[PDB]
Amino acid sequence: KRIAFLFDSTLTAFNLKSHAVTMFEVGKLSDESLDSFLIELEDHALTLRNTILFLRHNKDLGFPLDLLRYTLLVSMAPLTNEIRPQHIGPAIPEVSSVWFKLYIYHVTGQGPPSLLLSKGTRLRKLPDIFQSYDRLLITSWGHDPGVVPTSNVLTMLNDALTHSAVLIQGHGLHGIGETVHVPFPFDETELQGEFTRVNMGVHKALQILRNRVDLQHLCGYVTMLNASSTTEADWVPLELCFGIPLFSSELNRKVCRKIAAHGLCRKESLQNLLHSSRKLSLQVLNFVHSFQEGVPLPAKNLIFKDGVLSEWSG
Amino acid sequence: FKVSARTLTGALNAHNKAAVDWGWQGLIAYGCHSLVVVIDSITAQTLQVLEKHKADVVKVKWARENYHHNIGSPYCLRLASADVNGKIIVWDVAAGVAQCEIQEHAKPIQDVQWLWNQDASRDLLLAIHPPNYIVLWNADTGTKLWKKSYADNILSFSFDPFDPSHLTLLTSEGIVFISDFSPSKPPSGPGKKVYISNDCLQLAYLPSKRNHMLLLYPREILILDLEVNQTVGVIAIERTGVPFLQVIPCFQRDGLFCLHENGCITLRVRRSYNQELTYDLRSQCDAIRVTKTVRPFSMVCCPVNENAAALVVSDGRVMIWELKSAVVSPLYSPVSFCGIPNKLPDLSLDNMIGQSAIAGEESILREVHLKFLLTGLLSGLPAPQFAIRMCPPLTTKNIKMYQPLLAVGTSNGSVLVYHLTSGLLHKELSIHSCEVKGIEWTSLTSFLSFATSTPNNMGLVRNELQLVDLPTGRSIAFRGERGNDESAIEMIKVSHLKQYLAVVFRDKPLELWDVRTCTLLREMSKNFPTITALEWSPSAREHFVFTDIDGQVYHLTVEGNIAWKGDTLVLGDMDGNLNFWDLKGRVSRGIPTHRSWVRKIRFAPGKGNQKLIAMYNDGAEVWDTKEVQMVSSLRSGRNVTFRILDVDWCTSDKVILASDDGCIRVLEMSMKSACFRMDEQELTEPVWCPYLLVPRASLALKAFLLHQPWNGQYSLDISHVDYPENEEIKNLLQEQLNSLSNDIKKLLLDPEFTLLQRCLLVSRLYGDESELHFWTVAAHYLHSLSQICYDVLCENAYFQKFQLERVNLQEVKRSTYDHTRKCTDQLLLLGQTDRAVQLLLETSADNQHYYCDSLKACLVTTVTSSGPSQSTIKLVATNMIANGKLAEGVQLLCLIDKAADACRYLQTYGEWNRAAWLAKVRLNPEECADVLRRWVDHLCSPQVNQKSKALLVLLSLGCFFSVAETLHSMRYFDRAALFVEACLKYGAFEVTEDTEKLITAIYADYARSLKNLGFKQGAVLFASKAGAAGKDLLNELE
Amino acid sequence: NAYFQKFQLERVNLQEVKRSTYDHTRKCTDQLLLLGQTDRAVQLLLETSADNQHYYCDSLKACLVTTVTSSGPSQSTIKLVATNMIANGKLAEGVQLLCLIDKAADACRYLQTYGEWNRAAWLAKVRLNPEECADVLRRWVDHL
Repeated sequence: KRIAFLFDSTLTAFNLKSHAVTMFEVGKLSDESLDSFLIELEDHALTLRNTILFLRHNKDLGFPLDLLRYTLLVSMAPLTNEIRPQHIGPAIPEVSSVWFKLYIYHVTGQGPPSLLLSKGTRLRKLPDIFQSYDRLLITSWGHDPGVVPTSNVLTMLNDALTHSAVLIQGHGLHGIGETVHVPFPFDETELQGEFTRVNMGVHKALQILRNRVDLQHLCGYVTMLNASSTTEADWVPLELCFGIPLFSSELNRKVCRKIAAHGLCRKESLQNLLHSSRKLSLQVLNFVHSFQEGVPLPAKNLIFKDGVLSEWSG
Repeated sequence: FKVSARTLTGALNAHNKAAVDWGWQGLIAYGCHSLVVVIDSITAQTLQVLEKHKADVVKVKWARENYHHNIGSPYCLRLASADVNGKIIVWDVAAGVAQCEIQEHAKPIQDVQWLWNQDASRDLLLAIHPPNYIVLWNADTGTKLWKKSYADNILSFSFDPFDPSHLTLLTSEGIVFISDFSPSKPPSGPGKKVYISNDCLQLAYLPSKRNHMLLLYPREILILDLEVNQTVGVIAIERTGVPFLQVIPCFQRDGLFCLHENGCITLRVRRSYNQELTYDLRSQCDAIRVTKTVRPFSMVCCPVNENAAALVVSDGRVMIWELKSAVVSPLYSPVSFCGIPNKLPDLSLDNMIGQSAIAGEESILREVHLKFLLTGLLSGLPAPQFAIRMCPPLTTKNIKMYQPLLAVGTSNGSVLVYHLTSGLLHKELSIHSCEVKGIEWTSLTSFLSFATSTPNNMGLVRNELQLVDLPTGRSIAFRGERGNDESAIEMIKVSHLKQYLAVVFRDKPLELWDVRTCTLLREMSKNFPTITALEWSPSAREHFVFTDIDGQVYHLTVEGNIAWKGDTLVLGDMDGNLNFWDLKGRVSRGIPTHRSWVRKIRFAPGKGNQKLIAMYNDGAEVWDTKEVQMVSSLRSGRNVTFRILDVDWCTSDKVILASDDGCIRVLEMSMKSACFRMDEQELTEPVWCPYLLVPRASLALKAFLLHQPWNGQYSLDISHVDYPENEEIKNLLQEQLNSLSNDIKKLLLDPEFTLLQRCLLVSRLYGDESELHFWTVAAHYLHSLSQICYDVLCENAYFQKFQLERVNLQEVKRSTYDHTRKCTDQLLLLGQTDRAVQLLLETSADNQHYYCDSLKACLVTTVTSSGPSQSTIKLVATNMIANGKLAEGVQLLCLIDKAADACRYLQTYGEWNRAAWLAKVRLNPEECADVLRRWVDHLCSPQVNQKSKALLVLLSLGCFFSVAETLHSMRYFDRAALFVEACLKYGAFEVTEDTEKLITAIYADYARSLKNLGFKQGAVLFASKAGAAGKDLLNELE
Repeated sequence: NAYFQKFQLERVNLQEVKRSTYDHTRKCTDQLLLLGQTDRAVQLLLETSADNQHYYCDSLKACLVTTVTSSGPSQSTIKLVATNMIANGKLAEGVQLLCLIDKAADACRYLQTYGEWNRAAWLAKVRLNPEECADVLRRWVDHL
């Protein structure tokens, strides 16, 4: 049969219009029309050039390729929170949601200060943990994260809490923080050297994540935040994503190469994905239901400080 | 779950633009539509609401605390408010009871302000009565002192921070100066009036520079000097800038707080490091959105520390900004921390930046940066036309999880949830896009709300019905996809068991739904009578009754596919009659209420309650069903000024009323306004305010913190000391101590934090003036002798430099010959004879004063020497004094060799201020002491009553022993004991044979005060140190 | 010169004995100041009533004539104020100041410059050494 590449409207939003209008509503490109699609495509557009030309040759260590909004489902990263056989990516929708951000923080024990507020909550005073940061990352339920000045944040938060839940995360102590993505699965080369900016595969945060998340048969990237901008204590995990990320050309080449080298599409190696896929979902749904007594909305207030997740009183 | 009577405030009026004040007690008060609201800054929540005025409030001012505090005059809260009817009410915030009512004529009060000089009388208040009347009132008995009439239109007035006898008036024509203000007699005459070459917005003095005031203009700021009456500095904005709105001067540091039209707050600090005065912008904030409906009114700043600002917005939102320090003229950190050289730079503004200095003059220099951070935000009720609803009443089956939530509707689609015992907003959810018409509750946590859109040409209205769950916030449609063209919904009903639901339309028949299943149940046929009113039966089968437009009554029961309770039916009509139908009696009892059309009527929750509430067009009423009688009445115009929009029941003994001005009030059966007190109030987080405690506990807490090393160990709990009083007071003391900030607590638990810094820190917390000023001067001089804000309390060199800079600016901006005459006189008196000779030789060849003037420059150059031919110069100089001309002769005496003699003549003729200025600039620091000592005696006379200034002057002279003598004489044992201990530690005077009598007396007197207060551990400690005179206290106390 | 000086002293004493009003006291003071009698002039200056409008200038003049007995330091500003006083138009006060401070020859030159030759000759006869009076007598003769 065929292998499909699931995507979101973000790719469409970012002679092209002749099929762009069809993608807006129909979105049912076939291999016959992808021939003209490639010629029309001859940063967001540039990274699409390598992806389509990669899943036709080899990848059998011989199937038609289509483009839909089937034996293998491959998505990209990061899937926007607006929307979302084998599947190389998030299994349940909670993986591509805020609940997964809290889950990874809970297991690792290291992360930025987090404050998840329920819908309708009124803030009268700024929490003391957020009075030192110069920039804050604001994430709404279903929307995309953004960075806003800390000086004027109460007036924006109270207006944004009247529609959906808002997550509060510190971004930088003296300005805009530094974010670096590390592709996974990890090869044996980066587990031998010391801690440097070029080689960050020896952080203790990733060591715990490697033994519980099973980052050996899935692709994606891991983002680390550095608010002190080396030492291992200045980097903390920020987010975990699954799929083939399309936002830069450098990361796409490395991610795609890790697919045709480790063999994340061989049927012998794909049979291990089903066992891993059915294990992550159960643990995530148990953690979500644990702090709860499409994606269900939060009922209580959760705060993350000093590596301990608890209930914020007020 | 006890519920207390309280009210909620919403939006403000146009008459409350200038009704806000921040007192030294640490509380912020602003004027509502007809109420006074007191809120805190660090806590940011409502504390007490005041209700006595019958009209809008225009002015609110706090009391001034500039006096020694003792048992006779303890810490208390006093507030003054004025309305448009000419009524001034003195308030007691602690009890919420008025003390004095003042009314003269019926005109709005233009301005009211307290008197800062309150050494002899502490209850003096001055207010403006239109059109041209000013009256000095008494805040204790409401007795008029004197009344003065003018011939202008007075708008505002300001008091001189330095000279209590100077008063200034701002009129429509110009500015009027008064130099004879006194509480005993009214002003003599109109005074001096100056014309300005109408659009002035504010006229206030500068508390950082003497004889200086600022003029507020839309695009300019003018700084004027009194003795020259000329502008010495202008502050202007660029062409693409927002015009000014309000300026708030600073005291401890030479700075200005400015407010713009867009809501931006800017801070300007005087230039000090690298000819007119220049102010440089340091920190800026972010403006808010501007629309025709919302706009800022005014801002206030805290006077105790001046490190924060508060903004008041027309919608009822209060924004609190805080100033932070971190390490373009440079600014440097101050060497001295908390009086003397772990640190807390953010404690106050004086610890953030250094003292002012003259630019252009030659160790550690650390740059400092200032930024504004928003740390507080308060919200109020929305615009009027609410729709209120109450949660289901308490029962025996839901007592374990009951919560008295209140639901309030809004015309913008918002839902407001209150908890009704703490008075705090619980949740705020936006559901609909139009005005909410009605709210019904399906459970203790879930409820329904519906809204209708605007009618179209045909008349069909889109209908929106949503189901909301409070813990989650999910909103789901109930009916579903019913389209956007259908008859509107005006009322919905939910039965007692929350099982069945009814929806009624204008012409479409009635539709029954199921709450649990959320499905359509059964639909009436077309041949059905129209629905007017409907109600369920409180007593799987449920009965509901409805009446049609024809007056017929139909009883229908539902089994799957108007007031009523018990066995009594009550019906209303458009005339006002309230029929009382009973099922058992089968008898009709019609009682004509002689009122307007009845809107809606409801009974009281709880079984056995046969009382109801009836809402009319212009009031509400309470009736009894068992016996047909009347309980209480409320009429708009007779007893209550405001109207009523909606009524509801809170508990079996309280009711909820909604007013037209945007306020919700909870009353009793009598519906009589009560006096809410802060003692029974329950608060979520603690509030630090020593004034709320009893007078015997506020003083006890101060002594405990002042002497921290109790039995060696350091602690902030009373459990380690012996304090024989009741547990209720002890618990209150513990709560307040735990409310202190973490940084303040760390500073107290500091072994190297000396006593002098502790006195300053405690005084800052209590928000007093006299205590803070005394310790600031004493600490600086004690440290200096051990090794501009204050005019005459500075050093000789520091004072001299600023006067030289001051006279330089005056000489630059000379305009006429008369101004030149003053400048020449000043320069000769300061000793700059070299530069005065050339200025004197500039007189035109036409002036009639050319002959003396040319010879005066002739005299100054040849008189610079002082030999044996100087005796006759004094003789004629003293003769010139005797004939009337004083200042003209004092110039000659000081010019030759003799400044000390000139000072004595000035003091004899009554120019005390000028003599001190002359002695401070010139003369060595051996003869200047004698001049100031004579000035101290005059200030201590019973007719001058300025003993506060006399104490500070003695501290400057260094006569510490004299300060100790006078402090004990004025019954200041609390201050006297601390000063003696500090002087001994820093080595000011030793315990010798003649000084031991005073030291023993002060400790004994302080020990007696502690014993009367109740603190025994402090009494025994100080009595032991007393010695022979403390033996009697030890024998009787032990 | 001594004979004429003695006669001038005699007539000025006679005038001073019979002073009547303030209109003559000022003239007598001017004559005494130009005739060299400075020790006795200060007492006469310190006699004006306290209500007269010229009291302040008179007191200033008394203090100055007491103080200006020296002729060393700070004698340039006095020369400038004297010369521009002459320039402005008031000659009598200016020539009084010149004769007061340190010089009479320049005063005679300025007086003869403006055309008051008789007063200049009288001043040169009462004042000045006979070595410098010869020159002023010669220029007076030449003008005559």
